[PDB]
Amino acid sequence: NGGMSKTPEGMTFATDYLLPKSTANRRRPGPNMNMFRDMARQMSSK
Amino acid sequence: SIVTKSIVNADAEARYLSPGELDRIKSFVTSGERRVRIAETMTGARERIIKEAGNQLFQKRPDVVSPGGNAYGEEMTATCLRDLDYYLRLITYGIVAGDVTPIEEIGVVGVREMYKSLGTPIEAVAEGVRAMKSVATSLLSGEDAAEAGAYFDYLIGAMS
Amino acid sequence: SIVTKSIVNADAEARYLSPGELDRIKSFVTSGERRVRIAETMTGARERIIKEAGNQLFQKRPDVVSPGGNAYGEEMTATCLRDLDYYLRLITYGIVAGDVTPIEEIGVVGVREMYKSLGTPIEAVAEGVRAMKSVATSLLSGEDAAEAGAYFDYLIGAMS
Amino acid sequence: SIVTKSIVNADAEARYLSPGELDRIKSFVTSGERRVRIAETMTGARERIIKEAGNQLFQKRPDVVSPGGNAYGEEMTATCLRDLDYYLRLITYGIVAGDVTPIEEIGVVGVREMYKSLGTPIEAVAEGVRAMKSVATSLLSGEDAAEAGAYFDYLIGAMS
Amino acid sequence: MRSFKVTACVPSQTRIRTQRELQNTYFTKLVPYDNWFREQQRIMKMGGKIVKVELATGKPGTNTGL
Amino acid sequence: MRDAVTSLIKNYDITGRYLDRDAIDSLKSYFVTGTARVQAAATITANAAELVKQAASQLFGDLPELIRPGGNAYTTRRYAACLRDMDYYLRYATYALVAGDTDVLDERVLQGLRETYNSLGVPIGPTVVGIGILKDLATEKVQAAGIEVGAYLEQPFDHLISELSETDV
Amino acid sequence: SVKASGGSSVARPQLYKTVPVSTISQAEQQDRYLGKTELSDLATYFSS
Amino acid sequence: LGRPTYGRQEMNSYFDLCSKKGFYALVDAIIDSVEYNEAFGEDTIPYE
Amino acid sequence: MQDAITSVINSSDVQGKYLDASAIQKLKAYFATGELRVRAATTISANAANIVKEAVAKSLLYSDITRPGGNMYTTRRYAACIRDLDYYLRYATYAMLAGDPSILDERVLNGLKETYNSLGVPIGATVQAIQAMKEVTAGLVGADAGKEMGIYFDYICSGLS
Amino acid sequence: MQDAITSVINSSDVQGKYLDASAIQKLKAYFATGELRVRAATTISANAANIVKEAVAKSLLYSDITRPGGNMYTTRRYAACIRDLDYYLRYATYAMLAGDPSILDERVLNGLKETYNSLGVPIGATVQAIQAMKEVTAGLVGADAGKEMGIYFDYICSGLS
Amino acid sequence: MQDAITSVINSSDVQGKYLDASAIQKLKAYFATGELRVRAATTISANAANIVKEAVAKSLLYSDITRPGGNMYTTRRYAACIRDLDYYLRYATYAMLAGDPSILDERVLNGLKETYNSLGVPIGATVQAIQAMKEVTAGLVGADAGKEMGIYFDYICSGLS
Amino acid sequence: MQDAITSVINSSDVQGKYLDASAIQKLKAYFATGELRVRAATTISANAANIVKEAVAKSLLYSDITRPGGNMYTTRRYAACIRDLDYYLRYATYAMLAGDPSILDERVLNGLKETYNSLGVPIGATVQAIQAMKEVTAGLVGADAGKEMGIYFDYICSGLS
Amino acid sequence: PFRKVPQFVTLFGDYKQPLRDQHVYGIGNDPLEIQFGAIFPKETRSPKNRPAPFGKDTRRILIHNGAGIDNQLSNPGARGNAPGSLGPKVFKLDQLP
Ligand SMILES: *[C@H](C)[C@H]1/C(=C/c2[nH]c(/C=C3N=C(/C=C4\NC(=O)C(CC)=C4C)C(C)=C\3CCC(=O)O)c(CCC(=O)O)c2C)NC(=O)[C@@H]1C
Ligand SMILES: *[C@H](C)[C@H]1/C(=C/c2[nH]c(/C=C3N=C(/C=C4\NC(=O)C(CC)=C4C)C(C)=C\3CCC(=O)O)c(CCC(=O)O)c2C)NC(=O)[C@@H]1C
Ligand SMILES: *[C@H](C)[C@H]1/C(=C/c2[nH]c(/C=C3N=C(/C=C4\NC(=O)C(CC)=C4C)C(C)=C\3CCC(=O)O)c(CCC(=O)O)c2C)NC(=O)[C@@H]1C
Ligand SMILES: *[C@H](C)[C@H]1/C(=C/c2[nH]c(/C=C3N=C(/C=C4\NC(=O)C(CC)=C4C)C(C)=C\3CCC(=O)O)c(CCC(=O)O)c2C)NC(=O)[C@@H]1C
Ligand SMILES: CCC1=C(C)/C(=C/C2=NC(=C\c3[nH]c(/C=C4\NC(=O)[C@H](C)[C@H]4CC)c(C)c3CCC(=O)O)/C(CCC(=O)O)=C2C)NC1=O
Ligand SMILES: CCC1=C(C)/C(=C/C2=NC(=C\c3[nH]c(/C=C4\NC(=O)[C@H](C)[C@H]4CC)c(C)c3CCC(=O)O)/C(CCC(=O)O)=C2C)NC1=O
Ligand SMILES: CCC1=C(C)/C(=C/C2=NC(=C\c3[nH]c(/C=C4\NC(=O)[C@H](C)[C@H]4CC)c(C)c3CCC(=O)O)/C(CCC(=O)O)=C2C)NC1=O
Ligand SMILES: CCC1=C(C)/C(=C/C2=NC(=C\c3[nH]c(/C=C4\NC(=O)[C@H](C)[C@H]4CC)c(C)c3CCC(=O)O)/C(CCC(=O)O)=C2C)NC1=O
Ligand SMILES: CCC1=C(C)/C(=C/C2=NC(=C\c3[nH]c(/C=C4\NC(=O)[C@H](C)[C@H]4CC)c(C)c3CCC(=O)O)/C(CCC(=O)O)=C2C)NC1=O
Ligand SMILES: CCC1=C(C)/C(=C/C2=NC(=C\c3[nH]c(/C=C4\NC(=O)[C@H](C)[C@H]4CC)c(C)c3CCC(=O)O)/C(CCC(=O)O)=C2C)NC1=O
Repeated sequence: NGGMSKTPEGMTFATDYLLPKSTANRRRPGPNMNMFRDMARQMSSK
Repeated sequence: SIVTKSIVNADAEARYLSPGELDRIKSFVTSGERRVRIAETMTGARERIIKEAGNQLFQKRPDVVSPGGNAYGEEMTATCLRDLDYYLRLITYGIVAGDVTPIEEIGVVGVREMYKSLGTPIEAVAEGVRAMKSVATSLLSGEDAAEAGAYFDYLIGAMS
Repeated sequence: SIVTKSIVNADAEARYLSPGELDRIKSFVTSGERRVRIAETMTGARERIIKEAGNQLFQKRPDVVSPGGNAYGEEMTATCLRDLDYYLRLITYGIVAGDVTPIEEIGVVGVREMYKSLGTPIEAVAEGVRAMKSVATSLLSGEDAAEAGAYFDYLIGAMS
Repeated sequence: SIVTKSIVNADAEARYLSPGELDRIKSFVTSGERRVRIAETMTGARERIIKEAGNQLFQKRPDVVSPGGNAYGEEMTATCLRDLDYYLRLITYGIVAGDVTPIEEIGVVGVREMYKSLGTPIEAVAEGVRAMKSVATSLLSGEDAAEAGAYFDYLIGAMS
Repeated sequence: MRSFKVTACVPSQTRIRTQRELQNTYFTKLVPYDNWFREQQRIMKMGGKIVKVELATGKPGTNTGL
Repeated sequence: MRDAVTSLIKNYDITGRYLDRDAIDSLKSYFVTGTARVQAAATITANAAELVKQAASQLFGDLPELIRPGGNAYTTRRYAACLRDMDYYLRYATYALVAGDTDVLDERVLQGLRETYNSLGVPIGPTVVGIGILKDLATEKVQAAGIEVGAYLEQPFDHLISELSETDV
Repeated sequence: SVKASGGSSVARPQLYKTVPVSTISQAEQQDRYLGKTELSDLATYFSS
Repeated sequence: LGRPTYGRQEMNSYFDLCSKKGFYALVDAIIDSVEYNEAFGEDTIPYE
Repeated sequence: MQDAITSVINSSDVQGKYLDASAIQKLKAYFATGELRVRAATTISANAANIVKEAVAKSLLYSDITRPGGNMYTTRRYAACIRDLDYYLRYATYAMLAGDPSILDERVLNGLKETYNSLGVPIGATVQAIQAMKEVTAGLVGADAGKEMGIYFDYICSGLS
Repeated sequence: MQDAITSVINSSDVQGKYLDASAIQKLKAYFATGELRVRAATTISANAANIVKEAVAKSLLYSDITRPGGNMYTTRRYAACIRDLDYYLRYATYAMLAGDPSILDERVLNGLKETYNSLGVPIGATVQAIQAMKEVTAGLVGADAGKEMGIYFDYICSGLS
Repeated sequence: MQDAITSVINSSDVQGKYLDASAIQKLKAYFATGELRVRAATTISANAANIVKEAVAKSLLYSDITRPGGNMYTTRRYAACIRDLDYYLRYATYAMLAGDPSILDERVLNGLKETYNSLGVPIGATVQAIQAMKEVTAGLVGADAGKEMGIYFDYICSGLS
Repeated sequence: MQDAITSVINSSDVQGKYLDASAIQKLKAYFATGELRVRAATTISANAANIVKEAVAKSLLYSDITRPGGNMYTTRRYAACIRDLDYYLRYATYAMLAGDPSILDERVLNGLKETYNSLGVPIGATVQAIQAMKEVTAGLVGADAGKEMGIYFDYICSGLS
Repeated sequence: PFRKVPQFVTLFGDYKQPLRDQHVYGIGNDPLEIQFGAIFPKETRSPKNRPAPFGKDTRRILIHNGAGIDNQLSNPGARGNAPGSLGPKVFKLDQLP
C-alpha cells in the first residue's frame, strides 16, 4: 500500500482532444444596445 | 469638410485655391451659425426620428421582421434600430462640416461589402435611410430641409 | 531532499509553499515506510550483488582486466569493486531521500574530472552501473524495480 | 592570428595600438618566412604522417580494434582517421597564423560534448595527437619541432 | 478569344511634339473583349474618334467558350 | 520635459535668432494664465484618487460590455489595473496643464500606447471615452473651486484623444 | 501624433497560477529537465 | 509605371483589386491608368 | 509555392541522391491521405463566405472592436478586416492541398506581422478570429479533416505572433 | 488630412456620442477666426511668386550657396530651389485654412529629413530661407495673421531640424 | 504559458458559464491519462542524451552538413546543433505534461525562424531531425505515448517549415 | 574579427582542403607589406587628433552645417561628430593592419545606414568628411601607404551609402 | 543577439523625427533598386524591420530621375515630355519591317 505513484493509465489518447467544439455562439449584443433594445421592444406592439 | 475637400482637389491640379473657390469657404464660415442650428434638431429629437422611420420601413418592407429574416426577433431588430442611429449621426456630422467626406470615409466606402457579409439585404437598410429623409425634413424649416436633405439623397445613392 | 528542492524554488519566488505543491511531501511521508522497506533489501543483498556484476562487467570490456588496463590484479580490483560499492550507497541514499539530490551533492559533479586524472576509462563505470541496474531490479518487486531503476538511469546518464 | 588578437584586445579598451604591442605584429611578419616552410612540409607528407601515426595509436589503444569499443571496420576507422586529418589540418592552419585561435574557434571549443555524446572517449584522441606529435618532430629540424610541437600540446590541453 | 479590332484617331489636343507621333494618332491596335471597355473609356478622354470597329475573331452572340 | 517656454526656445534657437517682439508677447500670454494654471492643477489633485473612482464607475455604468465577460475589464486583476491605467491619464494631464504645451504628453504617455494596448488586447475605444469622461469632469472641480475654465484644461485632455484615437475621417 | 512603432507582438501574461503551469515554469527557468520530485506533483495532482 | 507607389490610398485601390479579380487585373489596372498613358504614351517602352 | 511533394524532391535534390526507402516513406503517406485532402477542400470552397461570416460572428461581432473607437467600426476598415480574413481561409485551403506550410511564408506570412503594426490593427485580436475560424471548419469537414486544416491555421497565428 | 472642423468630428465620433455643447463651442472658435484665414490665403496667392523672390534675396543670394561650390549654383539646382520654396508657401496656406498641421505630417515632412540628405541639399540654408520667408510674409499679410501663419512655418522649420 | 487547465476555464470564463459537460469530458481524459504522461516523462528524462545521439545518427551524420562547407563542420556548430536538438526534446516534454502546444508558441517558436535564417542554418535538415527522434522516442516509451509525443513534435515541425 | 590570414585560412577551410600554392601566394604579398603597415599605423595614431582637426576644417567649417539649423550646430552635436568621426579614423587603422575590410562590417558598417537617418544627421556631409580625411592622411603616411589606407576609407564610404 | 541593426536608437531618435521615408507598409516592403531580380529586405533573415504608423492618405516624396524641375508634382502638364539628357534613354518603335 501507500503507493509511490498513482492512477490507471487507461487504454488511450489525450492526443487529439485538443480541438474544442462549441456554438460560441454568435453575438446577440446585450449591453449598450439597451436603448436600441427598448425601442425594438417598444416597437413590437405596433 | 468644405476646405479639406477643396484642398485635396487643389493639390492634384498643383495650384493655390482660386478666388472662385475661396468665396465658398468665405460663405460657409459666415453661414456656420445656421447649420449648427439644423444639427441640434437632429440630435435633440432623434428618438422620434428612428422610431417613426423604423415603423415606416417595416411597413414598406414587412419581409425584414419575418421569420427567416435578418432583423427577426427582439434582439436582431435592435441593431437595425441602432444602425439608423449610426447613419443619422453621419448626416449631422455632414451638415456641420458642410461636405460629404465625413460621411464618405465612415459609412460609404465599404458598405457594399459590409452588409453583403452580414446577410442583410443592402437596399432594404438603404430604404430606411430614405424614410429617415422624410421624417428629418418634416421637423425642419423651408430652406433647411433642402440643404440638409441633400446629403440624405447622397446616402440612398451611396448604397445603390 | 524532496523537502529541500521544494523549499528552494518556493523560497526563490519569495512566497510560501503553495498548497498544490505541498502534496509531493504529503504523498511521500506515507511512502517513507515503503522506501525503508526497500533500502533494507538492497544493503543486505549488496555484498551478494557486488561479486557477480563486476564479473558481468568484465566480459564486455576485458582490456581493463588486461595489463595496460587500469584494473590488473586483485589489488587493482578494490579500486573498482569498492567504487560500485560506493555507487550503490548513493543509490540507496537516493531511495531514502526521495529524489536524486544526494548523488548531486556527492557523486556526479566531478566524475569527468576525476577519472581523467585517475586514468580510468569512464565509459566502463557507466556500463558497470548498467550491470548494477539489471540485477538489482530482479531482487525487488516490479513496482520497486521501476522506482529504483529511475535513480540508476540518472547514474547511467551521469557518465554519459 | 596575432593581428586579429591584437585588434580585439585594443577594442576592449577602445584605444589605439600600443607601440610596444606594435612590435609583436612586426615580429610576427618578419618571422613568417620560416613558419610557412614548416606548414608545407607537414602538408607534403600528410598521408605519410597519418598512415604511420594511426598504426602506433592502435597498439597503444586496443579497445578500438578489439570489438566492443567505439569505431570499427572500414566503416568507422576511416572516419576515425577523418577526425585526425581534420586536426592535422588545424595545426598547419595554426602555424601560418602563429597562434592557436584558428584551432580555438574551429576545433577545440566544443570537443567535450561531441565525443561525449558520440560514445567515444576523449583521451585516446589525446593519445592520437601525441601519436601525431612524435612523427611531426621526426620530419622537421630541431628548432622547427620546438615551434610546431607547441601547437600539438595545446590540443592535448583542451581535450584532456 | 473574342479579339476586337479598333481603328482610332487621337489628336494631340495640347503639348505639340517634334517626334514621330504618327503611331499615337492613327493606330489600328487589336484588343481582347474584356479589356475594351476600359480601353474605350480611355480613348474618349483624349478626344479620340473611334472610326472602325470590327470583331476580328469570335462568334457574334455566342454563349459558351470565351 | 519640454515646456511652452522651452518649445519657444528651439522654435527660435534653430533659426539662430534672439527674442523679438513676437517672443515677448507670446510668452507674456503664457504668464498671464499661469496663476490660473497652477490653481487649477491644485484642485485637480484635490480628489484625484476620487476623480478616477467617480469616472470609471460612470464609465462602466455607461458601457456595461466592459464588466460582463467580454473585453478586458473583467476581474479585479483587470479592474484595479484599469484604475491604475486610468490614473496615468489623470496624472500626466496635470503635468502638461502646468507645462503649457502637450510635449510632456507626447513622449511619456502617447508614444507606444497604440502598440502597448494592441499587444494586450486592451481596446483603444473606451479609453478615449475614459478620457472623455474626465476632461469634461475635471472641469467640474475647476468650476466648483471658482477658477475660470475653457481654453486650457482640455488643451491636454483632447490631445490625449485626437492623437491616441485612430483617424476615421 | 505617433511617428514610430517598436512593434506590437502579442504578449500574454497569465491570469492564473495553477499547478501544471507553475511546476513547469519553475522548472523551465532553471534550464533543466523535469526532475524526479517535480513529476511527483503531477503524479499526485492527476491522481487527485 | 517606373515609379514607386504613391502612398496608401493609391495602394489600397490596388490591393482590393487583386483580392477580387486576381493578378491579371492588377497588371491591367496599372496600364490603363491615366498616369501610364499620358506620361509614357502608347508607343514607348516604360522607364524609371 | 512548392508543395510537400516537391519538398521531398528538393530535400533529395541538395543531397544529390535518388529516392530511397525512407525518401518515399514520406511520399506514400501523402497518397494515403490525398483522397481526404481533395474532397474536403471542395467543401471549404463551397462555404467560403459562410465560414468568414461565422468566424467573425463567433469572436468579432458585437464585441468592443465593433464599438466606436475600435478597428471594426468604420465600414472602410471593417471591410478590410473581412478581406484580410478572407485570405487566411483561402490560403489555408491552398496549403492543405499542398501539404506544405511553406505556401504561406513565401506568400502571406512574410510581411504580415509588420504591416499590421504599421496600421495599428491589434494582432492579438486577430488570433481569436483565426482560432474561431479553425473551430467552424472543423465542425464542417468533420473531426479528422479539421486536424490537418488546423495545422495550417495554427501556422498563421504563430507566424502572426 | 485633418481639418480643424474634421478634427472635432473625428474626436467626437470615436466616443460614439453626437455633437456636444463643448464640441460645438470649438467649431465656433474656428469659425470666428475663419475670416482671418481666408483673408490670408487670397492675399498670398495673388503674389506667391513675389514672396519667393523677396526671400531668396534676403538670405540666399550673393552667398556661398549661389556661388560655385555651393548648392544653388548650376541653374538645374536653382530652378529646383525656387519651386522648392514655392512648395512650402503653397503648403503653409493649405495648413492655414485647415487650421491644423496634419497636411504637413502627410504630404510635406515625410522624406525631407532624408531627401535633402540624399540630394546634398544643406538643411542649414533652407531652414533660414523659411525664416526669411516668414519675415516677409508677416509684412505682406499682416501682424495679426503672421503670428498664426508663423505657427505653420515653424512646424515645417522644426520638422526640417 | 497556458495549459489544458487554463484553456478550458478561459473557454468558460469569456462565455461566463460554469464547467459544462463537454469540458469535464475533456478534463476526464486529461486526468486519467496522467500515469501515461508520467511514464512518458520519466523515461525521456531517463536517457535524454541517448535519444539525441541516435537522432543525429539516424539522419544527420555523413551528409554534406558534416563535410566542410556544411553548417555542422566546426565543433562549435556541432555542439550548437546538438544543444538545439536537445531543446526540442525538453520543450516537447514540457508541452507533453501540460497538454497544450501553447508553450512552444510562446517559448520556442517565437524567434526560431529569426535565428535559423540569420545563421543560415538549413531548416530542411532540421525538420527531418525532429522527425527522426519521433521514431526513437515512440520505440522507447511505447506506441501509446509515442502517438501522444508525436503530436508535439509535429507541432514543432509544422512551425519549423 | 577577421584577418587577411583568416581570409586565406577560412577560404581554404570551407573548401575543406589544405594550403595550396595560391593560399600562400596571398600570404606572401601580405608578409611583404606587413613591415610597411606597422610603420603606417604608428604615424597615424601619433597625429590622430591632428588628422581630424584639418579634415573638419577642410570639409565643413565656415559652412552652413555649423550655422544654426545645420545638423552640426550645437556643442553636443559638434562634440558628437568629432567623436563620431574619430571612429572612422580609428577603425580604418584597425583594418589597415588587418588587411581586411571585414573589420568594418562587424563593428561599424552594420548599423550605420540606420542611426543616421534615424537622427537625421547628413550622410552626404559625412562621406564628404571621410573623403577629405583621405587627402590629409596621404600627406602624413606617404603616397604608397595612403593607397592601402584609401581602400578602407572607400570601404567606409561605400557601405555608408 | 542576432538583431544586428540597433533597436532603441533607431526609434528613440525616430520619435522626435517626422514620419521617415520608406514604404507605407514598413521597410520590408521596399525593394533594392537595381537592374533586375526583385530582391527584398527579408525581415526574417536579418531583422531590418521597423513599422511606422502611416496616415489615411500620404504622399511619399520621390525624386525625378532626370530633370529637377520636371517632377510631376510641380507641373502635371510636363509629365508627357521626354526627360532629355539627364534621365534614362527612352525607346520607341517607328519603323516596322
Ligand atoms: C579516432 C582517432 C577516434 C574516434 C573517431 C570516431 N569518430 C567517429 C565519429 C565522428 N567523428 C567526428 C570528428 C570531428 N568532427 C569534427 O567536426 C572535427 C573538427 C573539424 C573532428 C575532429 C564527427 C562529426 C563524427 C560524426 C560522424 C561524421 O564525421 O559525420 C566515429 C564513429 C562513431 C560511430 O558510432 O559511428 C569514430 C570511431 N573514435 C575513436 O575511438 C578514436 C579514439
Ligand atoms: C453587495 C452586498 C454585493 C456586491 C455588490 C456590488 N459589487 C459591485 C462591483 C464589483 N464587483 C466585482 C466582483 C468580483 N470581482 C472579482 O474578481 C470576483 C471574484 C471572481 C468578484 C465576485 C467587481 C470587479 C466590481 C467592480 C466593477 C463593477 O462595477 O461590477 C457593485 C457596483 C459598485 C459601483 O457602483 O461602483 C455592487 C453594487 N458585491 C458583493 O460582494 C455583494 C454580493
Ligand atoms: C481601464 C479603465 C482601461 C483598461 C486598462 C488596462 N490597462 C492594462 C494594462 C496596461 N496599461 C499600461 C499603460 C501605460 N503604461 C505606461 O507606462 C503609460 C504612460 C505613463 C501608460 C498609458 C501598461 C504598460 C499595461 C500593462 C501592464 C503594466 O502596467 O505593466 C490592463 C491589464 C490587461 C490585462 O488583462 O492583464 C487593463 C485592464 N482596459 C480597459 O478595458 C479600460 C479601457
Ligand atoms: C543542431 C541540431 C542544428 C543546428 C544548431 C546550431 N544552432 C546554432 C546557433 C543557435 N541555436 C540556437 C537554438 C535555440 N535557441 C533557443 O532559444 C531555443 C529554444 C529554447 C533553441 C532550440 C540559438 C539562440 C543560437 C545562437 C547561439 C546561442 O545559442 O547563443 C549553431 C551555430 C551557428 C553559428 O553560425 O555559429 C548551430 C550549428 N544547426 C544545424 O545545422 C543543426 C541542424
Ligand atoms: C457607422 C458605420 C457603421 C455601419 C454601417 C455598421 C454596421 C453593422 N451592422 C451590424 C449588424 C446588423 N445590422 C442589421 C441592419 C439591418 N438589417 C435589416 O434587416 C434592416 C433592413 C437593416 C437596417 C434597417 C442587422 C439585422 C444586423 C445583425 C446581423 C447579424 O448579427 O447577423 C453590425 C454587427 C453588430 C454591430 O456591431 O452593430 C455592424 C458592425 N456599423 C458601423 O459602425
Ligand atoms: C561515490 C563517490 C566516490 C568516487 C567517485 C570515488 C572514487 C575513487 N576511485 C578510486 C580508485 C579507483 N577507481 C577505479 C575505478 C574502476 N575500476 C575499474 O576498472 C572500473 C572501470 C572502475 C569502477 C567500476 C580505479 C581503476 C581506481 C584506481 C586508480 C589508480 O590506481 O590509478 C579512489 C581511491 C581509492 C578508494 O578510496 O577507493 C577513490 C576515492 N570514491 C568515492 O567514494
Ligand atoms: C514624320 C512624318 C509625319 C507627318 C508629316 C505628321 C503630321 C501630322 N500633322 C498633324 C496636324 C496638322 N497638320 C496641319 C497642316 C497644315 N496647316 C494647314 O492647315 C495646312 C493645310 C498645312 C500646312 C503645312 C494642321 C493645321 C494640323 C493640326 C490639326 C488639328 O489638330 O486641328 C498631326 C496631328 C497632330 C500632331 O500630332 O502633330 C500629325 C500626326 N506626323 C508624322 O509622323
Ligand atoms: C496578402 C497578405 C495580406 C493581408 C492579409 C493584408 C491586410 C491589410 N489590411 C490592411 C488594413 C486593415 N486591415 C484591417 C483588418 C483587421 N483589423 C481588425 O481589427 C481585424 C482583426 C482584421 C480583419 C479580420 C482593418 C480594419 C484595416 C483598416 C485599418 C485602417 O484603415 O486604419 C492593409 C492596408 C490597407 C490596404 O489593404 O490597402 C493591408 C495591406 N495585406 C496583405 O498584403
Ligand atoms: C552657370 C549657370 C548660371 C547662371 C547663368 C547663373 C545666374 C545668376 N544670375 C544672378 C543674378 C543676376 N544676373 C544679372 C544679369 C543680367 N541681368 C540683366 O538685366 C541682364 C539682362 C543680364 C545679363 C546681361 C543681374 C542684374 C543679377 C542680380 C539681380 C539683381 O541685382 O537684382 C544670380 C543670383 C545672384 C548670383 O549668384 O549672381 C544667379 C544665381 N547662375 C548660374 O549658376
Ligand atoms: C514641401 C515638399 C517638397 C520638398 C521638401 C521637395 C524637395 C526636393 N528638392 C529637390 C531638388 C533640389 N532642391 C534644392 C533646394 C535647395 N537647396 C538649396 O541649396 C537651397 C537651400 C534649397 C532651396 C532654396 C536643390 C538645389 C535641388 C537640386 C538637387 C539635385 O537635383 O540634385 C527634389 C528633386 C527634384 C524634384 O523632384 O523636384 C525634391 C523632391 N519637393 C517637395 O515637393
